[PDB]
Amino acid sequence: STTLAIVRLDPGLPLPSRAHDGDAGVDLYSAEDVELAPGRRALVRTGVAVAVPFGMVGLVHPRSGLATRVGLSIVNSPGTIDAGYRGEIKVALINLDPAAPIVVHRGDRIAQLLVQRVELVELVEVSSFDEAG
Amino acid sequence: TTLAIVRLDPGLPLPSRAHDGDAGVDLYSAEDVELAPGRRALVRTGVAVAVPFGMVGLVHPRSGLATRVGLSIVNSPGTIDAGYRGEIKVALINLDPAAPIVVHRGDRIAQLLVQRVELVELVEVSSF
Amino acid sequence: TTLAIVRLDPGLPLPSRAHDGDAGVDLYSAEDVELAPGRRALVRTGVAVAVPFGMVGLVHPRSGLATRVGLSIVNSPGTIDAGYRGEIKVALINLDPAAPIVVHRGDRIAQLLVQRVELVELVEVSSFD
Amino acid sequence: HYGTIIKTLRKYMKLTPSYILHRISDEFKEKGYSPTLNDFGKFDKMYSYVNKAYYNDGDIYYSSYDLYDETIKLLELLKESKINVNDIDYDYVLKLYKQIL
Amino acid sequence: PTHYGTIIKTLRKYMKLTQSKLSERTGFSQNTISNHENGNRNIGVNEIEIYGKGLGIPSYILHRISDEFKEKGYSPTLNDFGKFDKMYSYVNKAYYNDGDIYYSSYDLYDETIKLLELLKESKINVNDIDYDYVLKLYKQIL
Amino acid sequence: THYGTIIKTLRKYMKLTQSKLSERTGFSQNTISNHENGNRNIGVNEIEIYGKGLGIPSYILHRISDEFKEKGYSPTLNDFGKFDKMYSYVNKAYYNDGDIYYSSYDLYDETIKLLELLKESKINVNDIDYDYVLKLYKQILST
Repeated sequence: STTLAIVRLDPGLPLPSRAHDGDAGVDLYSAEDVELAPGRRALVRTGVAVAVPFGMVGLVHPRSGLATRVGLSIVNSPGTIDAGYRGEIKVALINLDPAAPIVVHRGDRIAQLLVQRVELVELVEVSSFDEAG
Repeated sequence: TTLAIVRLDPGLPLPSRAHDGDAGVDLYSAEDVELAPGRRALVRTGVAVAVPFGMVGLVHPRSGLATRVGLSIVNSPGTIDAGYRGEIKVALINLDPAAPIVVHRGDRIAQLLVQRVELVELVEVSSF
Repeated sequence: TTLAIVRLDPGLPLPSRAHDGDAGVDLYSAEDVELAPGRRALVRTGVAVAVPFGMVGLVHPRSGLATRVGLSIVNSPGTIDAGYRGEIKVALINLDPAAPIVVHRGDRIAQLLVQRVELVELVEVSSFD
Repeated sequence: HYGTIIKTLRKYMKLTPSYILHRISDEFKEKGYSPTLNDFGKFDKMYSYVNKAYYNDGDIYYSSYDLYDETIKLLELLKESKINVNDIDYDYVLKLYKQIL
Repeated sequence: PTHYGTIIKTLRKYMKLTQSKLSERTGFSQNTISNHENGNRNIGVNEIEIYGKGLGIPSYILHRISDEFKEKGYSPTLNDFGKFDKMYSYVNKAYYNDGDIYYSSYDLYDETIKLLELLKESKINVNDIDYDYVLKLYKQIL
Repeated sequence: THYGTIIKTLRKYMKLTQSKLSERTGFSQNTISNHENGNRNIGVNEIEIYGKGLGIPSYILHRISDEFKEKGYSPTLNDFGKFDKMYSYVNKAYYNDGDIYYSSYDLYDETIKLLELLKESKINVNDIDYDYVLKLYKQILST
């Protein structure tokens, strides 16, 4: 019962759909055509921008299909999308296969986006962990 | 709250929380696989879980193997969707430049977490 | 809403949230380490945290260094258990094919998140019904 | 083919996934028509099979790219072998699925 | 060949637990505990999780001990379990209070056996030993 | 440990009185006047408190004290009016531009770097527009 405001910077790309209810997160589409050589990386644009609610965080997870088959992953693998960030969501993909180049077409769903409530804790410095062990 | 498990392979122990408070149970390997430097493989864990609705199963690498032998997961924050009832598999990858990794049956390769995810509804707007 | 942290290195600043709403505080490095292409090292953060019971500490790479020079974490969703009271360390790895990475003392290596994890009780069944 | 997008779907259920709806519109701008819209009865039965296999088989969940695209290739493989959607078994669909995967 | 019945009684007597006292902790009736200990009824895979929480031993240790029976016929760990608990209490303190151990450990059971095998080599007893000395030995294993 | 000067200098910048800050930080005015003068060394937890009080992130105060141990003085604290106008621009760029958010290291360091570029080209921070500084931000982040 929570609404995540999203602006489509690329109207040619479909809105991210959640499909079956209960799925972890919506998948994000690629707006660029990039080819990743074995070992290289690139910052792919998704063409969409979201407004993560306060006290939550947007998380960009790789997709098990592409990761297992061609070996495509994300460098900052638990990608953080801060609540205050309003710019274009980008995905930093990387070709982990030793000698097989990866080709990404426009519109392909490269990664999925999860939103979890993070506990904004307040750090307190202590001499030692007394009252703990 | 509990969580159902089905041991597709009874030869491996049930995943155990061990010390209370730890993030998640560690998952055992059902296969004997050797990862060449750079290569990867999809190891089966011999268990199947029914993540509750509105939550998500997360497969994290173990800091022990990652620091020492350099073993990590390709889709490193491994997602287990709430509706997934199949056998959980882990996509390991030997990130060590030139050291082979050998995984035996029963070796604990990764750990499993369960967290409450906010199932949100996307709403498009003209401009924030 | 309260987390205790001991500075095992008085030189590095205490991690801070800076602007509120950010996912997690960033950790400073206590060592000067250089990662050769493909190599990895366990850099010390010089701090130790007391994760509250029912939560988990999460160490995420910093997107910046990752997109630019290609610095990531081997156990990329690094778990800091609630019962762990030792010095937090980060398992860095150089993913750039042929460019060495140099980390200086005080450099912000990674950020630390604290989320509520559900401590579930596993119960085995013959087959879902 | 925006008008044809919603009205026809009502007739399937005799009523008086948004990503799937956008994919059909991609066929109108590409091939001029929608081969999926006219034979939706065979697609829904196959998409309901492809849905069950992604959520109950590890080899599918950990090796799939696009559920819609996999349903189309499977229907083209069954039309090539001249096999009907009514006389098809879910177990038989799984064997063809793993091959394409 | 599930020797868990022998393992529970041996550990139950180690913990100075009464069959009735263990009965209140696990919820199992005395007879249910008795038939399990006697092998007349096999101990289920979910039941072991409860005897683990009743004896106070992580269930993973019980699987490692039963793995010793299927291998060597007996359990060398179960026979000298007093020395193991004293050594495992050290590896546990080091795993949760030392960065060098927490970020470089595989299996606490296996390393606890290795630490006891190293002390038997130097002919020092596991009770006249200090936590600091085992930690230095622990770091050497990693 | 010259934090005492750092508080009083920034306290005047925020137009906060010693009593009005006492209401936000909960320290007696005598404890404040002892810290702002250097009779009692402000502790580690105090720096976090004051930081929240004066509306300045905690790590910026640690960066200002690092300049005293280095150059003898703090160039950032002296020209703090130019810093606040400059730090407000890098914040908007870091949270509203993908080319910044996904390729930035330290907002503080980049905030000082941009101030040094304008000092070289003799451009003022008050008569400069965000659009031009965003263009320069992309430069120091490329290459």
